Amino acid sequence: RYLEEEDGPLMKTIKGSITGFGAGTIYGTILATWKDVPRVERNVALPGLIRTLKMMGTHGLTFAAIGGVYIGVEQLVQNFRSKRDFYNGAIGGFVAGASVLGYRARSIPTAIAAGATLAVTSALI
Amino acid sequence: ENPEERDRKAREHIYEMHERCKKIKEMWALPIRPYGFWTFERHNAQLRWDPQISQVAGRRDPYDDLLE
Amino acid sequence: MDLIKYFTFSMIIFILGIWGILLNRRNILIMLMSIELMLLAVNLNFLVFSVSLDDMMGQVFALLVLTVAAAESAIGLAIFVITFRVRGTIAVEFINSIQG
Amino acid sequence: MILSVLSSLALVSGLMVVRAKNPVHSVLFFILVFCDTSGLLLLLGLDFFAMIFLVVYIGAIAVLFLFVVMMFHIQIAEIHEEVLRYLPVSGIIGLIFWWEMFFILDNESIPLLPTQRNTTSLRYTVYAGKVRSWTNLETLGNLLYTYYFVWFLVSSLILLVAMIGAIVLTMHRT
Amino acid sequence: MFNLFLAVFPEIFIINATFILLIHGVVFSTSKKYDYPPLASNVGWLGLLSVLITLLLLAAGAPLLTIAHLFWNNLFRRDNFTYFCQIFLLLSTAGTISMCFDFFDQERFDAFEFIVLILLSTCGMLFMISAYDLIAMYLAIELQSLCFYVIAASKRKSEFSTEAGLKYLILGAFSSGILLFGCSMIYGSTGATHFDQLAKILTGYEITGARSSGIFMGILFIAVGFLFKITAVPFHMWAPDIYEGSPTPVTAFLSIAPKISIFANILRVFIYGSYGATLQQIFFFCSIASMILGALAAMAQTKVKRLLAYSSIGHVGYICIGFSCGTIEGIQSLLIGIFIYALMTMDAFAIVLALRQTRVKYIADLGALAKTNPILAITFSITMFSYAGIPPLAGFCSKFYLFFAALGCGAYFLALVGVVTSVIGCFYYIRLVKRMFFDTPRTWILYEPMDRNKSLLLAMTSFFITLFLLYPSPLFSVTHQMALSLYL
Amino acid sequence: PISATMVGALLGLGTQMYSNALRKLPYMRHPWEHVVGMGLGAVFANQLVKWDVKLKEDLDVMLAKARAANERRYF
Amino acid sequence: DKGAIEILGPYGISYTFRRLAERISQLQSGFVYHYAFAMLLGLTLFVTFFCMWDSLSSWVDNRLSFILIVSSFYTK
Amino acid sequence: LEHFCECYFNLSGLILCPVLGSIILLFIPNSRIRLIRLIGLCASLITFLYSLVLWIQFDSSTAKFQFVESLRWLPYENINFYLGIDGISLFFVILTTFLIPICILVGWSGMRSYGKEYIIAFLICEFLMIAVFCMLDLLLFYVFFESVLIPMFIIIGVWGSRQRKIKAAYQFFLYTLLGSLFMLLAILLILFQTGTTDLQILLTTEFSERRQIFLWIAFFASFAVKVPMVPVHIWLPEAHVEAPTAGSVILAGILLKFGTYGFLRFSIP
Ligand SMILES: C[C@@H]1CC[C@@]2(OC1)O[C@H]1C[C@H]3[C@@H]4CC=C5C[C@@H](OCCC(CO[C@H]6O[C@H](CO)[C@@H](O[C@H]7O[C@H](CO)[C@@H](O)[C@H](O)[C@H]7O)[C@H](O)[C@H]6O)CO[C@H]6O[C@H](CO)[C@@H](O[C@H]7O[C@H](CO)[C@@H](O)[C@H](O)[C@H]7O)[C@H](O)[C@H]6O)CC[C@]5(C)[C@H]4CC[C@]3(C)[C@H]1[C@@H]2C
Ligand SMILES: CCCCCCCCCCCCCCCCCC(=O)O[C@@H](COC(=O)CCCCCCCCCCCCCCC)COP(=O)(O)OCC[N+](C)(C)C
Ligand SMILES: CCCCCCCCCCCCCCCCCC(=O)O[C@@H](COC(=O)CCCCCCCCCCCCCCC)COP(=O)(O)OC[C@H](O)CO
Ligand SMILES: CCCCCCCCCCCCCCCCCCCC(=O)O[C@H](COC(=O)CCCCCCCCCCCCCC)COP(=O)(O)OCCN
Ligand SMILES: CCCCCCCCCCCCCCCCCCCC(=O)O[C@H](COC(=O)CCCCCCCCCCCCCC)COP(=O)(O)OCCN
Ligand SMILES: CCCCCCCCCCCCCCCCCCCC(=O)O[C@H](COC(=O)CCCCCCCCCCCCCC)COP(=O)(O)OCCN
Ligand SMILES: COC1=C(OC)C(=O)C(C/C=C(\C)CC/C=C(\C)CC/C=C(/C)CC/C=C(\C)CCC=C(C)C)=C(C)C1=O
Repeated sequence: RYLEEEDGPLMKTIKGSITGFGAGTIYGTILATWKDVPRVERNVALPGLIRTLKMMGTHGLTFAAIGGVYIGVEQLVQNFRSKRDFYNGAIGGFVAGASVLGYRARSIPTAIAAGATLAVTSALI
Repeated sequence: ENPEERDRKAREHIYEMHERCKKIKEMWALPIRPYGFWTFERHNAQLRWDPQISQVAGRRDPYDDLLE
Repeated sequence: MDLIKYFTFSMIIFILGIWGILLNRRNILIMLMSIELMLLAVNLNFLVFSVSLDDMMGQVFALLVLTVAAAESAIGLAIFVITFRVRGTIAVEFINSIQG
Repeated sequence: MILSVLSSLALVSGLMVVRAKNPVHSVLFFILVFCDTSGLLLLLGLDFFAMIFLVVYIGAIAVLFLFVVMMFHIQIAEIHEEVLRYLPVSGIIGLIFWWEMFFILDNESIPLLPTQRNTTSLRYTVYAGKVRSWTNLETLGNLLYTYYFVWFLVSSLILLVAMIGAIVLTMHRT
Repeated sequence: MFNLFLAVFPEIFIINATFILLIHGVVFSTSKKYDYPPLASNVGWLGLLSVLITLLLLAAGAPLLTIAHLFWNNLFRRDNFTYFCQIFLLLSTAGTISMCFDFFDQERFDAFEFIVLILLSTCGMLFMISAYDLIAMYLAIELQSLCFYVIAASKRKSEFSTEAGLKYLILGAFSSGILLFGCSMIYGSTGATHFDQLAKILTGYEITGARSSGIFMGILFIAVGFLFKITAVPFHMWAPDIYEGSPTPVTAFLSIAPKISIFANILRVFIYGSYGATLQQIFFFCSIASMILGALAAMAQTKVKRLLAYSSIGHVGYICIGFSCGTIEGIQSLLIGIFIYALMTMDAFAIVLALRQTRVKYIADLGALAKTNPILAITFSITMFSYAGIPPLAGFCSKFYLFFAALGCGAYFLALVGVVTSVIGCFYYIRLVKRMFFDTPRTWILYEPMDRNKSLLLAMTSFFITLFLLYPSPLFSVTHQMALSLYL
Repeated sequence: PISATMVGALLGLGTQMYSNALRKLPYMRHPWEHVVGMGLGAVFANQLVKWDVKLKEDLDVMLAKARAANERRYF
Repeated sequence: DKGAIEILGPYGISYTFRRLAERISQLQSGFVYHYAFAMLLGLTLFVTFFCMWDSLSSWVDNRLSFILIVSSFYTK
Repeated sequence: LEHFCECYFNLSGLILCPVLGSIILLFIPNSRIRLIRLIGLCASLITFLYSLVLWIQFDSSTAKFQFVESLRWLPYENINFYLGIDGISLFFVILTTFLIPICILVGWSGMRSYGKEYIIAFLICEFLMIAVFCMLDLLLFYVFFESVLIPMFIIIGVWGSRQRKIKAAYQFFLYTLLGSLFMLLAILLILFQTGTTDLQILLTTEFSERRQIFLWIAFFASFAVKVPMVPVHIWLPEAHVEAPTAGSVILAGILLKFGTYGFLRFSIP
């Protein structure tokens, strides 16, 4: 049911970072297009494009961070501990959520909530 | 109530329910897509209609006009 | 290569309609025009397939779809007219009162 | 090559439909798109549909759009907006649609690569179908009113709805 | 020759009666002699009569609707499933019309064309149910849609009604174009549009590696159009705005009949056709999204109409779970859910229309209703508890099946989502009961008593909601019959 | 005992009264309507019982055909 | 009783679901352009996930997919 | 199988008594306060005496269910439901029938403002709770336990003393409904194995240790909320304090017992 792969933990982390950056770029593009432009920018085109690209880059950066740290900690847990379960990956989800989303949110309760939420998701998986 | 009769309908319920528990579960296993449903006559409408219009101008083999 | 070229023509018309929806957030008249462009592209798809497949069904449906396009444009432009009449303007900020 | 010319004209005219600042100009470019479409239809041998696209799309629908848009007298301030900030979202949506949807026929309908040999001699001619050829018009008319008449009548109902709605929504009798 | 048309006697009658009413209305509405009388109620009564006669003709001629099936085969297909679906559609249309007379006379909505457009849309939905080809399906859908566009904008001087119409026409036309594109792709890939031909071509292969991307994307685009029509998330946001901005009788009519017609279409297209697991996954994900979004957004609402719109979105999520699981019991449960939701929606909109005589708008406007009209507050409370799915009310069936399928298809995330969304729904449904029974506002709104039509309809739907589970056998048997008739 | 006629008559009478109450009218405002409602309720309940029997009869044959079609697989 | 259990219970649950319902209601912005954009996005998502997910599995995983979706809730 | 009992006083009539009282009270004008009071009181007292008689004819030697009677639901007879009591449920029926007249008597002085709705709500509660205690079927136990939520919600919200009754009623309803949904999940889990929800059969089927563990957890979810067990007990103080006096009496004296009855009746055996 799972024997179609070649694996490689470093490859896993790199590819996770790349996939996270792609998803974050798309997500930032969507977010930037949904919003309105400031009234003082209605008659000028360039800064709107600049703000959209900045949102793209910021969201690509943060989502790449989550998508890399998640798999990295997951593999660094199932390698040193040398076991396969949902416990490995729940720790990774928690650390990714806490670290990145609390760095962005600048609050510890948000970090704890994000880490707990990311674990229950990866736990279900 | 009468203890003898009360304890006897109690046996009929179980004996009848342990051996009656098989019928309904067979309906739940009935396929929603029957075997060869497209074989059923309702689904072969074109096979019976199209021969009736096979000589209609607009769908004839071109050689039919040369020989008729 | 004929069939791929005829199909990509209609396809560019359809993608142009999609882009017109995407690029016209303050201009809902052009949004209606983009929807017509998509309908034209679908109509062309039916006609090309009819020839390629040597089958008449694509042609009957193309005519009926033209009828639908006509009725759609008539009713849509009536709704545009009454919206404009109520507001005195066609700007999108005056058709955003229903929300939540 | 000829399909390249017509497709290029259609591409530019459609971009003008969706990007012209003045809506009257958009209606006029739309009319150019329908002319190019009619040209393609003539290439397909469908002269009835080629003419009907002129009669209905340009002669009736575009005229309706032009009458309405011209009397609106839209000011550009009411519908202006910069589109430079949409280039990325159009890039992803366009590309995904481009990669999927311009090439959807390729696996099912594989093109015949034109070779350095005259394949025209392998065209087989059946004269039996050429004794009494049918126009596009009469082939369509053989079917609309007899074998598929119900759809014809439902379309009539659709037109009746259009008439009623046009009256009820806009009529102000003097 | 004449006897062939026995298969379309119901439709012929209703179309002819609609023409008669159009002529009657236009001739006498313009009459100086009669001083331009309003004819909305007169034409409404005559059209209710016409709908009931159509129902009689259809129900009493069940075998005759299948006469000359080979001659009619390339136009439509009538069977037991279409029989019962059309009967239910006519019953819903009759109820909706009966709920409109107080609106006609007290608001003074004098336009009789409203009734004519409703009747023509009913004709369109009748043809939708019996459609057996992509072309016929599209044409009937378009007729129905154009009628709705016009009636959504019927208050043509209202900002709200004109906004509703504009949003509806634009988003409806967009979705229809997407669906038509899907139809064109399927035709180009298979050379067929008749449902039988599509079934034969597509069966036995699904995705056998060499899958027709043309067939796969045609199905996807058609599914997108269908999901727009059933107001499934993420193709839903037209529905709350249109429901709120349209005249309330329009909102009541849109909440019921199109769902019946389009679900008949969806069953006969997908269930009877064949791409397979992909499409059931489509409806699975859209069901989950619809349940979650409907619950949360409904919890946000302060106005009655918007609350009911989001409630309907959540319930179509619950219903589509049945389509997703792909079993005879799944189809049966979908039909049971549609029937019960329709009856509950009719009850709720009868109350809403009764309260519109005093311009009910906010949930808080219901304050002290248990004092100013006790039996009305109880009736509305029964509807809310039924919406929440509290047993033994009729609404409990949909919840029971949702969890039955969650443990039948083997889906525990779905069960978790159902539990959470059911609790959220119960909260925002009992908030209304709290407003009518527990609150003590400083200013009360006194409501005018409802007319006889709405009181009778409310009385019957309230007995059904309370007492259905005492005698549910006829619905169960008829829905099992219909589910089976799709394939045999 | 508890026949469909009696249940239907009681439901029809209840329907008329509930309708009167909803309109804030006295329970027995138009009594001939209560009689009409009892009659209609009795008729509707009896017809529903008969229709239920007929529905079960048709479902039986239809399930029989489904079972035969399924059993054709193992031939 | 009135502390952690209330926060990890009715008090906290009511707060978060109120904020979430708040956020979801704002999606219904009243702008017809948002509603069309949503339909286009849903159509694009349909094509992307359900047909163009053949060679993506080499670089992606389902875990990361659902994680990034949930993580989006904690933005700004 | 019709399991009709031979004894004259049976369970169905005791179910029907407060139902008939409620229907009669539906149609009596609120001006006739004395008539409403007396009719409600007398219906409740007759139900209490009926339950006392049921005690009299109890047979204290059998392990079986006594006074077992059956009620058909569909002519197909696949789903048919049974009522019966034993030595674990008898006194709870008696306690319910005894407490309800007490509730009508506590609000005697304020009945002019309470109205017939107060008595009707308490009679409906009585009917539902007696049903719950008398059910030999998991599914019907479910259906009739959830039903009491509606009249209890009304009782707390309408006749509670102060505005905190709003929050109290919301919390009562939502906690109890969450637990009930968990036990619905357990019921369906059981039905998939057995094809039935009849208690007598489930007492004679064998469940795997694994699926026993998981079904027991699902039952515990409902019952621990009902008992209440910590930490899902916090709804109880709010609800039992904000309710009117008779509402508190019914909540503490009967409704609390339903979780322990569920443990005794389904989970332990
Ligand atoms: C009233 C108002 C006013 C406005 C308006 O209406 C409204 O006014 C209306 C007036 C309209 C115009 C009216 C008229 C045309 C001409 C049409 O253009 C004909 C083009 C077609 C016909 O072209 C040839 O057709 C025959 C050859 O095919 C020639 O026959 C020879 O060959 C026979 C066989 O050996 C011998 O037996 C004969 O003896 C021998 O003579 C014939 O002479 C010649 O005409 C199509 O041709 C192409 O198609 C080929 C297939 O795709 C392409 O093949 C290529 O691809 C292949 C792979 O696919 C490869 O294998 C190939 O190697 C590789 O070459 C290639 O590009 C090219 O051939 C283009 C459209 C247009 C401008 C309309 C525009 C719209 C309007 C302005 C309307 C406007 C809207
Ligand atoms: C057990 C079910 C599950 C839980 C759900 C419970 C849902 C209800 C919540 C219970 C809490 C208390 C509810 C209190 C309601 C009782 C009060 C009530 O409804 O009385 C109504 C009575 O409402 C009704 O009309 C109910 C009629 C329903 C009929 C059902 C009976 C069917 C057969 C009976 C046949 C006719 C009568 C036979 C004897 C004459 C009086 O309405 P008003 O608005 O006060 O005045 C009406 C106007 N006028 C008196 C002048 C006519
Ligand atoms: C699945 C097994 C369990 C997993 C582990 C669960 C336990 C881990 C904790 C998970 C929730 C993190 C709690 C974060 C606490 C800080 C949140 C906070 O700031 O408090 C706010 C309250 O928010 C919360 O506490 C959230 C409580 C969440 C509890 C449950 C969430 C919903 C769970 C049910 C939905 C999912 C159900 C299915 C799950 C499988 C109130 O803020 P205030 O207005 O009072 O301002 C002052 C504040 O203190 C700042 O200084
Ligand atoms: C199933 C659960 C248990 C249900 C029990 C059912 C029992 C049977 C029903 C018994 C009915 C008892 C009452 C019978 C006497 C009333 C006779 C009505 C007299 C009448 O002419 O009413 C007219 C109005 O039409 C009307 O008011 C009648 C139309 C009202 C709507 C009725 C349904 C019509 C459409 C069908 C909808 C089906 C929906 C299904 C989805 C005029 O009245 P007026 O003189 O007072 O003046 C009104 C001011 N304009
Ligand atoms: C056999 C018992 C049941 C028989 C019922 C009558 C025969 C069935 C015929 C259909 C009856 C359907 C119900 C008729 C009334 C429907 C609602 C009408 C109410 C309405 O708004 O219009 C009223 C017309 O009166 C009217 O419509 C009633 C006009 C006269 C009928 C009353 C006589 C009924 C005879 C009952 C038995 C007689 C025994 C001797 C044969 C005007 O109201 P309004 O200004 O006149 O006054 C009312 C004081 N609120
Ligand atoms: C291994 C350890 C396991 C431990 C055991 C865990 C078991 C679960 C424990 C937690 C139980 C939570 C039960 C939910 C109770 C919520 C009660 C809140 C209701 C309340 O008091 O006030 C409302 C809150 O506002 C609101 O808006 C509330 C919105 C409704 C929220 C209900 C959401 C519950 C969904 C289920 C979540 C738990 C999932 C469990 C799998 C109304 O206030 P207002 O003033 O704003 O309203 C307008 C007023 N008319
Ligand atoms: C409170 O913070 C904020 C957000 O955050 C909630 C935001 O977003 C935005 C702005 C950006 C938005 C709204 C983009 C989101 C739009 C989308 C995803 C388009 C789709 C439309 C809808 C209604 C979503 C429905 C789709 C669902 C639930 C899933 C799709 C379907 C299936 C899985 C089957 C802003 C300004 C913001 O300040």
